[PDB]
Amino acid sequence: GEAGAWARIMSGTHVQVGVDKKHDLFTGFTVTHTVGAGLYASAMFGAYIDLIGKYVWYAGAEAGYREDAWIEPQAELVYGLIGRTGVDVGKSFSGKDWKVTARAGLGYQMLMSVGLNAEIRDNVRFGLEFEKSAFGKYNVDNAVNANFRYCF
Amino acid sequence: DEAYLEAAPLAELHAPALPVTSGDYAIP
Amino acid sequence: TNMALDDSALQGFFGVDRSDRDPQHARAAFSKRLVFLKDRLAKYEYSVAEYYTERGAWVAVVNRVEGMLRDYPDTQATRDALPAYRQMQMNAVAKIIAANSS
Amino acid sequence: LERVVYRPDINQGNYLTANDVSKIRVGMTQQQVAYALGTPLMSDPFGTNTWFYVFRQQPGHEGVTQQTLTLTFNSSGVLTNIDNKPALS
Amino acid sequence: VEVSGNLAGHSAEIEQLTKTKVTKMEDDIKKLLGRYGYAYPRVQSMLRVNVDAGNRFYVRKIRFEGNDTSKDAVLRREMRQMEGAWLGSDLVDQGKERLNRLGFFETVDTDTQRVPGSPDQVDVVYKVKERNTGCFNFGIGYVSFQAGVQQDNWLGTGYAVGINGTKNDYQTYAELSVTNPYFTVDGVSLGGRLFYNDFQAYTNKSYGTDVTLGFPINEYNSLRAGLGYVHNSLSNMQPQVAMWRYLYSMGEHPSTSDQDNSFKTDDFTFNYGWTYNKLDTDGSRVNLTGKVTIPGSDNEYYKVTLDTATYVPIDDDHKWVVLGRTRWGYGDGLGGKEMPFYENFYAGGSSTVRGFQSNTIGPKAVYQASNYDYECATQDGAKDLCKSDDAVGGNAMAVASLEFITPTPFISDKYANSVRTSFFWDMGTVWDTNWDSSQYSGYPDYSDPSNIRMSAGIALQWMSPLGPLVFSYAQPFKKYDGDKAEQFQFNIGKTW
Repeated sequence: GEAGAWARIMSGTHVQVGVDKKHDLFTGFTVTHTVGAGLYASAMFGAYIDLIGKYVWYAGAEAGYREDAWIEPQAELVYGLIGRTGVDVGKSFSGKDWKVTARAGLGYQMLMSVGLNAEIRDNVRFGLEFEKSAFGKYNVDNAVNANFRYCF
Repeated sequence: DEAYLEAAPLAELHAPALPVTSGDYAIP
Repeated sequence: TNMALDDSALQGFFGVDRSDRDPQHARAAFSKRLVFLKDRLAKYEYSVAEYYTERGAWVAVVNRVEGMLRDYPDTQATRDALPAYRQMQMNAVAKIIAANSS
Repeated sequence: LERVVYRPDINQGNYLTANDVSKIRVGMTQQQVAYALGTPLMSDPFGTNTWFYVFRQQPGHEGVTQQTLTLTFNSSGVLTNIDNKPALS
Repeated sequence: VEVSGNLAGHSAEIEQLTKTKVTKMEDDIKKLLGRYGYAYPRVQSMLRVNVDAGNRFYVRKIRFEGNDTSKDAVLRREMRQMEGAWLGSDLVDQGKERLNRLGFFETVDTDTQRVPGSPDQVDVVYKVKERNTGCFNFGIGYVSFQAGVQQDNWLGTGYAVGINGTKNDYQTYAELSVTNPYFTVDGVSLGGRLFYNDFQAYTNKSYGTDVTLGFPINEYNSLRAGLGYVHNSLSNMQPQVAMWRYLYSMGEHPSTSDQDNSFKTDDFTFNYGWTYNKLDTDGSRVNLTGKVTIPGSDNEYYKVTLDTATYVPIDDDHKWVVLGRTRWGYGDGLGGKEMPFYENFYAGGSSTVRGFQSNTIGPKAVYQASNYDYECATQDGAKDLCKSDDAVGGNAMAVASLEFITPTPFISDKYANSVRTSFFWDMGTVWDTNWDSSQYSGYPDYSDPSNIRMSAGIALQWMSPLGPLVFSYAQPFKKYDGDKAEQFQFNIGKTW
């Protein structure tokens, strides 16, 4: 649909509820109880800009700039002053029975992250997230998250 | 794939010393 | 021949029949290739007969059975289709049952 | 147990009424009878020129009532005889 | 009105129903006659009405199109028009509706066909399209794992199957539930489940089984009951007044503040219930259930429950309808026993009184190791009389609410067909049995039902494909004993 809403639980706890709309242009906002809030929007510039800013105590904003594969340098402004500065990469694949998005990036506060978002033309769906970090303001040793869905 | 390989014989039942029959789905 | 409509990955894997699924596609498939279809269709008609036999609509069953006897004289169903209706006094039938016993 | 379980109505066979059966006569032809009564539902599996009619009703959670009609025809399709079973035995 | 033509023996009913209204009457006449074999009567009018009833028609065969997946026997289960019988259109529309009710499809359609071999013979044709029977949900995360499989119609064979396997450190559990809705040809259903569960710190281990048989008694209501049992071994739980009363009444006397304790039983019960089904913002549902122990059980107890809801239109234009809900029930032990702790219930939250916190309603905990917190209940911390704020549930409860639904296309919506906004008011109470107000006098009487918590506010009713998003806000009106409130509550069902 052109518009919708979601909620998410974030913990190593903050609870986010938000709403967005598809207009490339996509916009939305969130309110997160720890009460904070923030706004985001992204659009094509095959480069894109994704502008996200919030106060939730975290305070700051991220931005960057990105044709079946891409490199998207990103940086953020942090108030009171360590954040993620780095370059994300990824590649899109498709076929008659499926679509896959491969995401990854590297940066520093050392930060590395990967993930996979894939769907099959049938009932099967896959996804994976993982983050690793060291030597900055936070350190992630293992954040493996992976799942799939099947329907008959 | 091999189920059809049963090839059971298509033997007809004989009449007792006559049921109604038709000619549809004939074997040529 | 479009036999793809008489199977599926799941129905195939577990070794089960597809004879009690919509048979119209197999009829279209009809166009010793016809022996399989002869019995796949007769099983359908038989299964319907059994459903109504248990439910008790045996008159419709009798008409379906006569359809099977007329149109498919050489299938296994011809024996399988022989019987709920026998609760009613009928001028029996017995001659064909005995003549083709085996 | 079964005798107190809910059951939908069972309706089998063709409709019968005295208004039509009392009008059937020997010498009446199959076309006339078929018009008066309607298309037969049962016939002889071996082609004997005879018609059978059955009117069976069993209301849900009740017993069954059934009436039958037997029509004997000659080789020309002209009724030669007739019988009837108003109730089951 | 003058009535003439080739009239049926039911013409008395034509006069009775008759005596755009004329067109409707004609259609009502055709509807009537369609129950007596007249598939295609024709009525003209001038009032004079000329009815040509026509002949009586019979159905030669009934066949289905489009089902390449499920058994033929399943679709024929909900027909009322029989083969080799006179046609009745209501018997076909009821069949279509019952199929729509069960929902084993993507699409459903029906038609009526003429038999080319004779003008008075017809066929009835149903056509379906089908969708997924259910899903497999799998997921693991950094370390816990949960997965399960459920289908409403196993391989299109008529069975409902659900598998739940959850693996974790603090708790692991599983459930398997299988039901055959058609054990017998008349539609008698039979099924049951096996389960295992546990809890890690208190600690618990449990498992059991339950098999229930049920059957319809009329068109829309049904009765169910069956038998089962559970083994439950509870240990390493902090001894407390609710627990001291429960265990002591049974002869179980653990040492005060001795948390390293245990008690286990094999409890065999009989489960039953009955459901009312008034289907439709209208209709109503009534679920009356309960269970009792049997002589072979280690514990002896009973529980009774009720869960009902009814739509009651207020305005004659259906612009204001109130949906009432009632929850009620209680239980206790037999023969001097009390209700086991794990069979005791809580109340509170967005499902009960929307102004109060989840699982907050009712009595609070009253009272081994220490690493210093809660010192008065322990043996190594402090030895004193504890008066905690932690709810322990109760033995009996009642909850009620009224939801007031009006259209709002002139305030915030255009369609009012997806997520509705409604006003509600609610109330509910939980209390204990066998509470001794004399040993504990500086504490509330926890057997007094009059300490009724109530609230009111606005809730959303989601029907949208977006999912089961549950949001409500309500303010509490009454407090009695440190009642912990939460005016704004929400969650998501994570399904649809």
